[PDB]
Amino acid sequence: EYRNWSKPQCGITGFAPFSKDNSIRLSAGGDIWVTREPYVSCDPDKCYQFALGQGTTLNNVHSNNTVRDRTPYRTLLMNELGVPFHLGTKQVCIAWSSSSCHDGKAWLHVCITGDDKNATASFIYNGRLVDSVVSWSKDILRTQESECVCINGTCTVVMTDGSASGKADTKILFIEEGKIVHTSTLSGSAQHVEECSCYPRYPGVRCVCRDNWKGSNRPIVDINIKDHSIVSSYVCSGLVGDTPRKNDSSSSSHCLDPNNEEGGHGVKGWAFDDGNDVWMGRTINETSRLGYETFKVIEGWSNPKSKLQTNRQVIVDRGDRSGYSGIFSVEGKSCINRCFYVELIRGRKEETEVLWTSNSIVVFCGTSGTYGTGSWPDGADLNLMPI
Amino acid sequence: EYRNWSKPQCGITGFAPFSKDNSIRLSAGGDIWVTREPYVSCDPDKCYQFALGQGTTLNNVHSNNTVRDRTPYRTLLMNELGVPFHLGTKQVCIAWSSSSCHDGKAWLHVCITGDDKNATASFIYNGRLVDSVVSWSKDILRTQESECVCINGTCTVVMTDGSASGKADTKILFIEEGKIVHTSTLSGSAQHVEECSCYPRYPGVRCVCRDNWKGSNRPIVDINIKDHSIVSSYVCSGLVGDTPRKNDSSSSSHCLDPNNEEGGHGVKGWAFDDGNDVWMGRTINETSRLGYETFKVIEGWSNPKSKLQTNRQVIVDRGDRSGYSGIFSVEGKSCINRCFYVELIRGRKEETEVLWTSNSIVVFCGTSGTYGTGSWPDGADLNLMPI
Amino acid sequence: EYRNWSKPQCGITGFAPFSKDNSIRLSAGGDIWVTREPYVSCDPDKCYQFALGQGTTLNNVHSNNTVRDRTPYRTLLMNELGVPFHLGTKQVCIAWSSSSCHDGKAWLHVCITGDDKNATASFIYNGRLVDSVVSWSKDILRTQESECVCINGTCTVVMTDGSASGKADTKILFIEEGKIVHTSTLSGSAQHVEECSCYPRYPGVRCVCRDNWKGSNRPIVDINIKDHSIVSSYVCSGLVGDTPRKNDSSSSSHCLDPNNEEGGHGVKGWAFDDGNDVWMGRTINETSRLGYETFKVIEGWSNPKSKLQTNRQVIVDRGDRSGYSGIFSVEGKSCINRCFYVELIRGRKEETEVLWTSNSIVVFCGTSGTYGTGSWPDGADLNLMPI
Amino acid sequence: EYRNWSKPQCGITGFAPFSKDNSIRLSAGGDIWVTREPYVSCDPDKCYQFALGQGTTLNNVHSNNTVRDRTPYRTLLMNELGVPFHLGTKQVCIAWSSSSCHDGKAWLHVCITGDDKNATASFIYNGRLVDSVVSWSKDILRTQESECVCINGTCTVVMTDGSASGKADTKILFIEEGKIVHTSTLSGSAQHVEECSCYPRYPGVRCVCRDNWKGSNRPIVDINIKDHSIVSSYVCSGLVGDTPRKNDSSSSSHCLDPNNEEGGHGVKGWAFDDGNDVWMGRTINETSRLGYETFKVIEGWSNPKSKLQTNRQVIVDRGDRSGYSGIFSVEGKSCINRCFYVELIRGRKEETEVLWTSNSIVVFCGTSGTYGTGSWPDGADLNLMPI
Amino acid sequence: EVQLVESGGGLVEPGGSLRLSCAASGLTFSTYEMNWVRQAPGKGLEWISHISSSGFAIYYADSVRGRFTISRDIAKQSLDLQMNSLRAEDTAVYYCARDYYNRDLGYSGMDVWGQGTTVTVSS
Amino acid sequence: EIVLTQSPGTLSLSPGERATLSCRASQYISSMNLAWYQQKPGQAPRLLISAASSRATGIPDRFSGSGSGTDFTLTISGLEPEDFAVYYCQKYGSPYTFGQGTKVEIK
Ligand SMILES: *[C@@H]1O[C@H](CO)[C@@H](O[C@@H]2O[C@H](CO)[C@@H](O[C@@H]3O[C@H](CO[C@H]4O[C@H](CO[C@H]5O[C@H](CO)[C@@H](O)[C@H](O)[C@@H]5O)[C@@H](O)[C@H](O[C@H]5O[C@H](CO)[C@@H](O)[C@H](O)[C@@H]5O)[C@@H]4O)[C@@H](O)[C@H](O[C@H]4O[C@H](CO)[C@@H](O)[C@H](O)[C@@H]4O[C@H]4O[C@H](CO)[C@@H](O)[C@H](O)[C@@H]4O)[C@@H]3O)[C@H](O)[C@H]2NC(C)=O)[C@H](O)[C@H]1NC(C)=O
Ligand SMILES: *[C@@H]1O[C@H](CO)[C@@H](O[C@@H]2O[C@H](CO)[C@@H](O[C@@H]3O[C@H](CO[C@H]4O[C@H](CO[C@H]5O[C@H](CO)[C@@H](O)[C@H](O)[C@@H]5O)[C@@H](O)[C@H](O[C@H]5O[C@H](CO)[C@@H](O)[C@H](O)[C@@H]5O)[C@@H]4O)[C@@H](O)[C@H](O[C@H]4O[C@H](CO)[C@@H](O)[C@H](O)[C@@H]4O[C@H]4O[C@H](CO)[C@@H](O)[C@H](O)[C@@H]4O)[C@@H]3O)[C@H](O)[C@H]2NC(C)=O)[C@H](O)[C@H]1NC(C)=O
Ligand SMILES: *[C@@H]1O[C@H](CO)[C@@H](O[C@@H]2O[C@H](CO)[C@@H](O)[C@H](O)[C@H]2NC(C)=O)[C@H](O)[C@H]1NC(C)=O
Ligand SMILES: *[C@@H]1O[C@H](CO)[C@@H](O)[C@H](O)[C@H]1NC(C)=O
Ligand SMILES: *[C@@H]1O[C@H](CO)[C@@H](O)[C@H](O)[C@H]1NC(C)=O
Ligand SMILES: *[C@@H]1O[C@H](CO)[C@@H](O)[C@H](O)[C@H]1NC(C)=O
Ligand SMILES: [Ca+2]
Ligand SMILES: [Ca+2]
Ligand SMILES: [Ca+2]
Ligand SMILES: [Ca+2]
Repeated sequence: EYRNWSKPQCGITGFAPFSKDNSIRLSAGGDIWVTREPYVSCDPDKCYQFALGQGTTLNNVHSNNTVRDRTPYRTLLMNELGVPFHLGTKQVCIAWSSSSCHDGKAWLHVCITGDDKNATASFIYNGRLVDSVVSWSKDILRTQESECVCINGTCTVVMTDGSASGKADTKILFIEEGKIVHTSTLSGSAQHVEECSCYPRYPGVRCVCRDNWKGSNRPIVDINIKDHSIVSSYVCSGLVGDTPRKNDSSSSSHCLDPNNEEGGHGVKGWAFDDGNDVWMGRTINETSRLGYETFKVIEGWSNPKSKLQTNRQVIVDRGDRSGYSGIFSVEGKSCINRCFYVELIRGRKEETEVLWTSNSIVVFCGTSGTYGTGSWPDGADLNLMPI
Repeated sequence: EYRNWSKPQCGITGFAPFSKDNSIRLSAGGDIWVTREPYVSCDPDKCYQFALGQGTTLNNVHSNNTVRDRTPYRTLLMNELGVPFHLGTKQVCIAWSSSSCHDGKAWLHVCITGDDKNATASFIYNGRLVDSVVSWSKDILRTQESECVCINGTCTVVMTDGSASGKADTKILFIEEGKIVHTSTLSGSAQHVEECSCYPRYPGVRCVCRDNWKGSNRPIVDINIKDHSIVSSYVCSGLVGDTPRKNDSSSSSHCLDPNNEEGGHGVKGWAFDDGNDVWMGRTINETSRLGYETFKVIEGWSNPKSKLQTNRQVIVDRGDRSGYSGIFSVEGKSCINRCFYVELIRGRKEETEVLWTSNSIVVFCGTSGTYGTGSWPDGADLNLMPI
Repeated sequence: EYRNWSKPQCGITGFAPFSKDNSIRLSAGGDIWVTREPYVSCDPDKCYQFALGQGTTLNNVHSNNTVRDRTPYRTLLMNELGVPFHLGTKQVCIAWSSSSCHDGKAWLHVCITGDDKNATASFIYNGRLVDSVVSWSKDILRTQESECVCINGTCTVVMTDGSASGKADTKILFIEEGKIVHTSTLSGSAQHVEECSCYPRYPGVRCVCRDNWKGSNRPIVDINIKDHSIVSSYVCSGLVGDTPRKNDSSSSSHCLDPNNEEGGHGVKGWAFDDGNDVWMGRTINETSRLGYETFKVIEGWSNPKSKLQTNRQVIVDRGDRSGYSGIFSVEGKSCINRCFYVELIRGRKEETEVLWTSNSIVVFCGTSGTYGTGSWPDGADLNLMPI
Repeated sequence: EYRNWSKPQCGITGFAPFSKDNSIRLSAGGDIWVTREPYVSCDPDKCYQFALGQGTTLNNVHSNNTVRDRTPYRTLLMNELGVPFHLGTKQVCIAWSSSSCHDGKAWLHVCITGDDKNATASFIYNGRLVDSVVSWSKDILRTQESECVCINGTCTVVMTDGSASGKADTKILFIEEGKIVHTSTLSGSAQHVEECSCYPRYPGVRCVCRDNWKGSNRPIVDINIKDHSIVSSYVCSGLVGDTPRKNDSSSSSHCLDPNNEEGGHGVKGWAFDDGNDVWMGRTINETSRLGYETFKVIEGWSNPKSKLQTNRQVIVDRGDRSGYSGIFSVEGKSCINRCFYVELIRGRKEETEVLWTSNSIVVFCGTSGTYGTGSWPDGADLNLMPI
Repeated sequence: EVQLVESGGGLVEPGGSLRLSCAASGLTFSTYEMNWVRQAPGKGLEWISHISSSGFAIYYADSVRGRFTISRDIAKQSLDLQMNSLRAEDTAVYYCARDYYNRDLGYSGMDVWGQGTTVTVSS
Repeated sequence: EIVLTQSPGTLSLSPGERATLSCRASQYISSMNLAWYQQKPGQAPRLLISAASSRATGIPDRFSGSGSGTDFTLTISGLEPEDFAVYYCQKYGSPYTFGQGTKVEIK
């Protein structure tokens, strides 16, 4: 009944289209929740999409000024991959930060809400509020914004608390049926760790995070579930994936330390490893969240100074808007497949012809077959939609 | 197998956020039922929210003047906890008063409807109309407006019939698979008993009610399901929980009788006991339903004249409307947890910029871990909402 | 697995409120199907409501002139009892006449559609189109508009074909898993038989129909499942149930033949027997369908010239609109309970401040306990409702 | 658990009405997806309707200019048969071409999307992305637009790639649990094979396709599900089923080769065989997609020059709009039944009073009983529908 | 009002080069296949070049093949045609146009055309 | 070279009548790939017909082309002052090819 992810990793030559929600296009006529920060997670049967909704629908007077991320009204919405966030959507907890697991028996939700200074993280398992934690650093407590990973019933959640752009405390929480059985403080070479995309690299969990402090490369957190021992490093490839980042001609990585290049802010993203090569995805742009491309860097997980791509794909066109992206793993018949989702953000903070901010999602999965080209933007026309 | 509630009570140091429906905020855009008097109840798998809907949505011409509580059109609406009362909501009986149990096998609904003098109570079990009762006092027959409690298949429902302010006849009905097997008249020191919040204090049921006639402390009804034994008293803590109530410095209780202080009304509410201490929740305002705070009074279940709080929480702030609140118990892995819900009323009852009255719900559950601070109001802006 | 209805009939002293849909009130704000001719039927778990929808919602341009009863667009809509006919309603067949059974294994739908003269009746069982029949009299083929009854898998459907004002052919079809195994022509003293309300009076089926030729009393069709024998008579009570009817001071019956009193038209209705007494329901007005009352006539199933009511109830007030009503039986723990539904019609049939015609439903079930008084109209205000 | 369609074919004398969705009529009031290219497929329990939605609703600003067939926003929508494509519809893949199977265990979806020249076909089984293929001819890769057929777990999908006015490579793909186990290039007398309607003619699959070059008769592809051997020919009946076609007085087939008569631009359709006779359906108008009739040609599957029609039915009236139609088989108790669906197209490119293009569906199934006459158009009035 | 607009044509001596630019808003270069088609003064329309939707597959007429390239740059969602080694036979009114081919309807047709750019190659 | 000859050199007709223009292909061309445009001298060619029978948006139902096999025809129910322009066939494919040009004149 429990899920161990014991199978090998599927052979991946690229990613094929899997899902699209068309949320903003349907919002022009319909009752669709104003969301942001989505992700995808699958129980052993099918896959579900999650989002953080702002407590209102797009065509609602309350959709005004929804660019804020921490309000008492944001909740965690869960539908089935494909069903748009209509008014029948079940909102499963109060949260302005969230993460979700399925251990093979029941769903686990980690939901952070509360005042920014003093915040609370509720751990909900099988429809019960099983546990709760308070901020340790008395700052904005926050978590992965994507799926967490369970192996042998023990699920792992990475939670950060501390400076937005400074040293912060990060912990890894080991949860059993909603109860927190252990908590390990982060240790290693990664200085700033946020919004991690974790995947089961049996016998452990490997997370690729964002560096919001002094890096354009992504941190790596290796959690060994059995001994609760944490290792930290950086993604070693010379083609770094955070945005803002420097030109491909002049970008660098350290494989241990932040590169100290255009590391002021960042975006949530993903990466995983195929032998020595690294499969990664990033925005085509290096200063705005415009476009999205995935590719493979040869010897990119072991060697810096390597800038040799292969199997490049353009998931979202260079002129179109993207956002947070993340990884989730799907248990196949004989191996474990890796899929990713891209969040396509539309609205205020950039497009000033509307008063709202929302997102759509586009989902791709790895394939051992062949694939073509394409581009799957959001597609909404905001010049005609209601303000 | 039936819910016997045999496990101990979970260790409670406070309550953590569990759910929020954002009904009024979504009602501005979208079709949402106009409701009031909600509650929560859980079958052994998940939790459901119930409400008494006025037979109309909010962006509706029939939403005009919905402050009345007894109309032929109010029905009992049931969804999963989290799903807002959209137009797909199943309305499970005709009722302007209601209560609901789950005995581990099927749902029980007690639904009161009918003319004010001569009213009927239908008992519906497993989708059948199993039983029915008429008013005994030929007055407004009414019930708990929250969940009832079953142990070993025998549920218990507290029903009052008689004057609003004055002596009234209260009975405890023992139901088996929808059939009323016994009926005990209330006996003890509690004079007026209404809108009870009951919880399984194995081996019996303990209900904390409202005194709408001559007390601002809450009555206590101890029902023993096994031997049909009823005992009545009052909540003994010096910090009384009803509203209207007197200021903390000048409040009293009697542990047997009404306190006679601002007892000319009340609000349904809850309280339970942890050893000698009492965990309770009430509105912040003492002459209105504004705000909501929960805390623990030390030796408050055994000693009057005790005004020693601890573990205070502010669930809703002092300028934000609150309303009915109630308790419901959730069977955990090794103990029984206590949760409460608060009804956030918004409407022409007190406000006058809208013609309707509705409510939103916020749900908290007890925790043995730590928690922070916050405030979770309804959030609707009625200056802009539909007209 | 099959359903055989073997238990006795429950002791009935009256009927208690069971359900209300508030369709017209919700149609003012929200998308609700335009329906008419509803009924209720229950599988061994819960109960479902069915209706014949006109292929449009109420706030629709196509809602205009929906007073017609035979269009290519009417379909059969099915929800759970309580859920209003929103846009997510599953429409289960093309039909402008319909009937539905549940034999304990799967649902059976009889659906009549097509040209008035040459029509088609499709028999759908377990989601398959199992059988089909054509008009025998080359006229408006029509059926019960309420539930049919299955005993030992063999379900029975009464279908009429031929002129309403005149002699017409009526057949009883015996269906097994959707396949028509037998067909018996009607024989007995009932001359005109339409829109029958059938119930399992084990070991057979008893149907109370309407007579649209001169009559005013209701026909009775006794079918025997084992031998496909058919007996016909008339409801013997002196208080006749059809509308139009005489007054109540000077009306009679014949217990074998039509009484020839104000028999020009009729209303679909119900009646059943408790020993020698008859439990029946009819409209309060006798020259229009306004109001609805149920009562018991003592020795009304065996003796004409009996006008001795008892246990009268006013389900819908005499100033409010009603319509088709019907019976359905629910298997209890130790006996078989009888419930009825009333259709509350609102529209341009008779009220001309709107261009549409629709209905709501109100459902009552028999009870062995006590009950009060009340009135549960539709409640819609058409002076304000959407144009 | 697997499904082998081993039973014989049911005796068919005609087709009886089975379902209607009324999509366009409901779209006038309410939020309904803009779709086209629908079909029907059934798992062993019930039946589902699929469509290719344009990523928007009809009362939407994005509903303009939806006459295009290949956009990044079209997805595959799936509901139960009868439920209209409301906003709660689950969209199961990104696709502007699609096909769907159920092998008795899980659903298989073949979804084609991407750039016209370089395109991608994703094979999704049991909620996983199992396989993927690229265009072989670097042209518009396309598939059946109706259900595919599985026998003993091996499903078969016919996919065409290339130009009509040019060399088109058609392949038959044999899929096992989502994985492509074999691929056979088309061989035989059929030059073009587009948009095939396939049915299990045990022990194999028989598909009736459309010819868009030099043909008004339909191609036939006989797939041996076991030896993976393909045979091709043409429907031999003298009454050809494509449109544009000749006038029956002047028509002809070749039973091996295209007839070279008004062969320019076909319409997807169906046909199957009853002994030597052919059951077929086509539009009543010979040049436009107006009306729809089905009939039986005697010795039409094995004799060109046969023009003996029989058992003719008029499903959609000759002056009403129709479109794509297709076949799907339903496993009965003792035989295999054949049903068809007709797509009723409404909107731009033929009715210039609206800016959108959408469709409704009408579903009929074969019957061994009798049936009448009728006509079931879409019924939408586009002169009033909202603009 | 505004649609596909082409520009950049001018007098050049024979044997020279030129670049022609069509830029368009809403009638995007993202969704439709694009075509350059010219017309000699008082002659029949001659199609010269076709660019696919993804700007990968390119076809040229026999007359201009090998001296002309139709290419697209993301700048403002626009497409250009580079002409080199021009001749006196290339005087025309060059047009940019958009087309689609439905798999169920067939050629959409060049529904939207530019205004036209006049080129006179002379010394 | 699939050379589309537009057969009438000029319809040369009097106003307010039917005008039937022709278009003959060298080899059997599928009617899907064919379109008809109106080029009024001095302006861009305006689409009239697509797929040899389908009318263009904003174009009145007066224009109704048809045809098949190798030959196609464009029929105008009534000529009006604007209708007087050149009319071109066109065929999708590698390469595209236009027609030589069919004019329609007054009187
Ligand atoms: C971050 O989040 C957390 C929540 O997780 C927030 O913490 C919570 O904060 C609230 C608000 O402060 C606390 O509630 C308050 O508790 C006090 C009682 O508790 C205090 O006094 C205890 C009594 O001790 C006395 O005696 C001992 C010797 O015996 C002396 O040493 C003491 O100094 C005192 O004289 C004391 O024992 C408590 O400390 C212990 O317990 C706490 C809680 O378990 C632990 O944290 C400690 O570690 C320690 O173990 C503690 O010092 C109540 O009195 C407060 O109620 C009053 O205040 C309200 C304010 O509006 C008011 O409405 C009430 O009427 C009431 O009024 C009091 O003051 C009035 C002044 O005029 C008097 O008139 C009136 O009579 C009355 O006296 C309140 O309940 C929560 O306990 C605390 N919860 C936790 C930690 O779990 C934290 O604030 C957040 N932080 C940030 C950054 O915002
Ligand atoms: C609270 O809720 C409850 C539940 O809803 C309500 O109770 C219900 O109320 C209705 C309406 O009152 C009752 O139905 C009515 O029943 C009477 C018949 O029953 C009466 O007469 C019986 C026969 O009496 C004979 O014998 C006595 C002496 O013993 C003689 O004096 C008589 O003349 C007769 O010969 C008698 O047996 C009944 O007694 C029963 O009830 C009493 C308590 O009331 C008990 O003590 C007894 O033990 C026993 O249980 C009873 O007295 C019908 O006659 C009524 O129908 C008529 O009245 C309607 C209103 O006027 C009218 O619309 C109908 O047309 C009909 O007309 C009668 O009068 C006409 C002239 O107007 C005549 O032309 C016509 O022919 C006819 O005679 C009605 O059916 C329900 O039974 C009762 N239900 C229950 C379970 O109690 C209660 O009303 C509610 N209270 C409040 C505060 O609202
Ligand atoms: C990205 O490329 C741009 C364009 O060349 C760089 O801008 C110049 O970078 C060089 C150093 O490589 C400086 O000498 C110039 O002064 C810069 N500007 C000018 C005027 O061209 C830019 O710095 C590159 N970014 C990196 C370092 O990745
Ligand atoms: C309640 O039921 C559970 C399960 O059978 C049992 O273990 C427990 O002892 C019961 N408690 C009581 C006291 O009935
Ligand atoms: C299909 O499977 C059924 C049940 O196993 C079997 O009876 C039938 O003969 C099979 N079909 C054939 C001919 O293989
Ligand atoms: C289907 O399965 C049966 C065995 O159950 C087998 O005999 C038959 O050959 C199979 N048919 C094919 C070829 O799919
Ligand atoms: Ca950074
Ligand atoms: Ca009080
Ligand atoms: Ca009559
Ligand atoms: Ca053809």
